[PDB]
Amino acid sequence: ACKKGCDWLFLWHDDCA
Amino acid sequence: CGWHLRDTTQVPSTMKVMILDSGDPNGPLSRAVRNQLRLNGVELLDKETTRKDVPSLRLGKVSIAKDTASVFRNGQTAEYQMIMTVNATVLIPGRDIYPISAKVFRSFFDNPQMALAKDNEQDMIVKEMYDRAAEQLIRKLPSIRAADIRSD
Amino acid sequence: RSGFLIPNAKYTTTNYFEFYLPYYWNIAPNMDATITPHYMHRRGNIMWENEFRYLSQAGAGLMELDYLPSDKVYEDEHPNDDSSRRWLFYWNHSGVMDQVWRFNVDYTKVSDPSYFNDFDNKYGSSTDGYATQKFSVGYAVQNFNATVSTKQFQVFSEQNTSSYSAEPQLDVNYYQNDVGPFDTRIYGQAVHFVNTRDDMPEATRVHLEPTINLPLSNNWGSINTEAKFLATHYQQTNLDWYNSRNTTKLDESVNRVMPQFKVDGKMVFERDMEMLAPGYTQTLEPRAQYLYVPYRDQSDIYNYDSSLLQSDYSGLFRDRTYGGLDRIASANQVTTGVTSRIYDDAAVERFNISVGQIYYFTESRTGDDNITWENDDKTGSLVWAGDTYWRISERWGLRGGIQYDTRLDNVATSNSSIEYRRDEDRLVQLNYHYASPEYIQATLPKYYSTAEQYKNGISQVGAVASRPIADRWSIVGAYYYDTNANKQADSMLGVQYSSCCYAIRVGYERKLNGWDNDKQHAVYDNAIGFNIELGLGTQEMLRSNILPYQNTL
Ligand SMILES: CCCCCCCCCCCCO[C@@H]1O[C@H](CO)[C@@H](O[C@H]2O[C@H](CO)[C@@H](O)[C@H](O)[C@H]2O)[C@H](O)[C@H]1O
Ligand SMILES: CCCCCCCCCCCCO[C@@H]1O[C@H](CO)[C@@H](O[C@H]2O[C@H](CO)[C@@H](O)[C@H](O)[C@H]2O)[C@H](O)[C@H]1O
Ligand SMILES: CCCCCCCCCCCCO[C@@H]1O[C@H](CO)[C@@H](O[C@H]2O[C@H](CO)[C@@H](O)[C@H](O)[C@H]2O)[C@H](O)[C@H]1O
Ligand SMILES: CCCCCCCCCCCCO[C@@H]1O[C@H](CO)[C@@H](O[C@H]2O[C@H](CO)[C@@H](O)[C@H](O)[C@H]2O)[C@H](O)[C@H]1O
Ligand SMILES: CCCCCCCCCCCCO[C@@H]1O[C@H](CO)[C@@H](O[C@H]2O[C@H](CO)[C@@H](O)[C@H](O)[C@H]2O)[C@H](O)[C@H]1O
Ligand SMILES: CCCCCCCCCCCCO[C@@H]1O[C@H](CO)[C@@H](O[C@H]2O[C@H](CO)[C@@H](O)[C@H](O)[C@H]2O)[C@H](O)[C@H]1O
Ligand SMILES: CCCCCCCCCCCCO[C@@H]1O[C@H](CO)[C@@H](O[C@H]2O[C@H](CO)[C@@H](O)[C@H](O)[C@H]2O)[C@H](O)[C@H]1O
Ligand SMILES: *Cc1nc(C*)nc(C*)n1
Repeated sequence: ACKKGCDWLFLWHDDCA
Repeated sequence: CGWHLRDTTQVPSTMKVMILDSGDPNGPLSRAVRNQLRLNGVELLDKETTRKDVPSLRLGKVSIAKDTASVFRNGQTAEYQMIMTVNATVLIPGRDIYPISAKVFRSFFDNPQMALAKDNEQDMIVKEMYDRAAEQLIRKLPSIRAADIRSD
Repeated sequence: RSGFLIPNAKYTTTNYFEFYLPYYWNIAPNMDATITPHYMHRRGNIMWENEFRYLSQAGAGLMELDYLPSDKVYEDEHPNDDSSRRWLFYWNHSGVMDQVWRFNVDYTKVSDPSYFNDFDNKYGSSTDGYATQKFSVGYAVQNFNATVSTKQFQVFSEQNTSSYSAEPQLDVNYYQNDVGPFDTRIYGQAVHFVNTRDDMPEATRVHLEPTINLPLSNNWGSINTEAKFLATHYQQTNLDWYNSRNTTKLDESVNRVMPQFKVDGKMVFERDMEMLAPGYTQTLEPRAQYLYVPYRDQSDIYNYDSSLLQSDYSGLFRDRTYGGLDRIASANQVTTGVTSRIYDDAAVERFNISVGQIYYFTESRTGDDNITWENDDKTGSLVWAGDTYWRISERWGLRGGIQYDTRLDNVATSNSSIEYRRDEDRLVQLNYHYASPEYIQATLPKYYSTAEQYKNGISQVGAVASRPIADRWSIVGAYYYDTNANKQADSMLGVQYSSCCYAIRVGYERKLNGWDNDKQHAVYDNAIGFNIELGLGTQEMLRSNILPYQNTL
């Protein structure tokens, strides 16, 4: 489910990216 | 436009501080009524408090009924209707006890193929209905306050 | 105080002539039992019914065990089975011990899925699509509650017998108000989903969500800000079979965290209604809500206990689109509603009307969107709901509710009912239920839209009447008519004569009982029976059919 360049500091954005 | 902002509190000033009494005070309905009463700035007291002459809210029987509202062409259920009825009394001390009640209606379509999910949905509906029971009980408070004056 | 009861008799098209021979047993002050031979002529045998009521410190409980050792009809229609025995086990328990302990049991077990279509409906119904098997033990104090629960379901349909069950389940809530201006809640859950089939995925889910809210209130206004933090963790096993056929691969281990932001507001306006009714007051109540939840891809998570929810006026303001915790749709929406109420001179509510809509700024996508919408609208004012409840007098009253969806491009569901009830002995009611075929196609399973008994939808008009005669009789009737097929669905008649000591009752009911797919039509059932017992009993007569009467006031 996690994307490629996802970040754990970007929860508020779509797909944490 | 004759409209204006509401100037009177939803709960009357006489019942600003009051006692919540019930045989199941850790139940969902007691929690919902306590949350609503704290929402309108009502000060809830303990049952065995030494403070007399305050209005007391006693929550009575609560019954939830899930029946069939509609059926398909094969006779199987389609709509499940859930009805919550709640009875309570408001004791104005030295004056009278006034009975009040609340009735909440809900409906949802059954689905056996995801029946467990539907069961979770049913539980969610119950947690809404208690809130609907608590909203209706609060709005009937000024009805009791008006009836107190009519006693004279 | 223990002895035989008066026999009960019945004639049914499914059973031909039936006979009951009940025997009461007063075991103790808190326990009693009933043994009922139930002789059936078409099946030509005696079903033993054992009924047991008990009251204990744990709570109140009912148990029922019905056993038919042999069956002629089931043997004829299942000639290849080992045995034709039929049975039912029912157990209901509700209790609260020592103010903190909660015990709940609702267990139903049947030998075969055609049990309730062939036998009495004391603790089940032919309309039931499955049997529920729930155990719950909880501890609840004023700011805490934990619950260990087990849920299992016996699905009656032979189209596909594959139902998930959460055998362990642990619900934990912790509340702590007045932490400064904010109120705090935390919700925890641990669930294990296991399936009846051996080739389906099995899951362990752990869920934690803190919630912090700031309420603000005045005499006229209310604003509630809420921030919630959902975190779910899935361990999925036994997923080779699912991955062998589907393109979307279920992942072995997943975890997903979402912040949810909610703003609720409401106002109250009041005016005097002297122009129409002097002394009456009218209240206009606007309400608005903003909900934001970012999109997470749930394609690799199987849907265990997430389903679409109804969108009633009050359902417009929910923060969840699906129940459970498998599917959580991303939301960027504002919902608005207005409620108008009227109060008489005694401050009693006599009328209320509500209307609302849900505006989506972006499409609510969950990564596994397979709902078959009629058209392709994704944003805008997409959902409309409306409710009304008018109390015309002390003996009159009507309710109405309508739901419109632009994605279905149609009124999804509506209902209405008007009642004249002077008392429980004498009353009249008319109600109407509607559910469009597009909604059935969108929400229900795929095969519902193609099946003849499901694809049409729901459209029924029901009438219920009750009138005493010479205050010893009580005539009761009900009729339900499906306008799509132009066919009867359920009707009944009841006549009871109540004397000083004995009360005789005669009841008739014809109901939809099943679907004959050899010819593609419906199979009905007739039942005329008399029972004797040692008020005028209108209310239990109204509850004796598959579509029981409900008070509308
Ligand atoms: C509390 C709710 C349930 C209602 C329970 C009412 C139970 C009592 C019903 C009595 C019905 C009339 O029947 C009355 O009882 C039984 C037969 O039934 C007979 O009683 C006799 O037979 C019973 C059969 O078990 C034996 O216990 C015993 O030999 C004797 O008591 C009486 O001679 C008859 O007059
Ligand atoms: C349908 C659209 C709805 C629009 C919004 C609805 C109206 C919202 C505003 C009315 C509610 C806010 O009402 C507010 O209540 C709080 C809580 O007691 C009162 O008390 C407040 O005082 C100050 C000043 O605001 C706040 O910083 C503080 O947190 C709170 O204690 C405020 O004096 C009153 O302004
Ligand atoms: C009680 C209080 C109630 C508060 C009510 C008002 C709350 C408003 C919250 C902000 C509303 C949404 O805020 C803003 O809306 C725009 C407008 O579509 C949306 O923006 C999105 O849609 C626009 C519309 O084409 C596109 O450019 C694009 O798809 C994206 O930007 C986002 O959702 C957000 O950028
Ligand atoms: C389809 C919706 C119709 C809504 C009707 C609202 C008006 C109520 C019925 C009006 C027609 C019948 O006309 C009258 O109604 C009143 C209203 O209680 C009832 O009549 C009675 O009224 C009051 C209290 O109700 C009694 O104390 C009085 O002794 C008697 O006259 C009877 O029913 C009928 O005599
Ligand atoms: C604003 C709040 C108050 C409104 C809510 C209370 C009133 C609600 C009325 C519900 C009762 C009438 O119910 C109404 O039945 C009709 C006729 O079947 C349905 O309408 C349907 O009619 C036929 C199919 O049967 C089609 O030609 C039509 O396109 C379809 O919509 C409506 O979708 C439903 O709303
Ligand atoms: C307060 C209690 C009463 C609430 C109101 C109850 C109103 C009665 C039910 C709504 C009307 C149903 O009445 C009937 O509905 C059906 C299907 O829905 C409509 O539709 C029917 O006719 C149309 C074309 O004529 C065809 O598609 C088909 O034969 C059938 O669907 C009928 O034209 C209407 O006569
Ligand atoms: C307030 C009302 C109280 C209820 C009033 C009526 C209750 C008694 C209902 C008796 C039902 C039996 O009478 C009915 O006759 C019709 C006549 O076609 C036949 O029934 C058949 O045709 C009728 C219409 O013609 C269809 O609606 C029905 O679905 C079909 O089975 C059956 O013979 C029986 O279903
Ligand atoms: C699953 C996941 N992965 C990343 C990198 N970030 C988030 C928020 N979630």
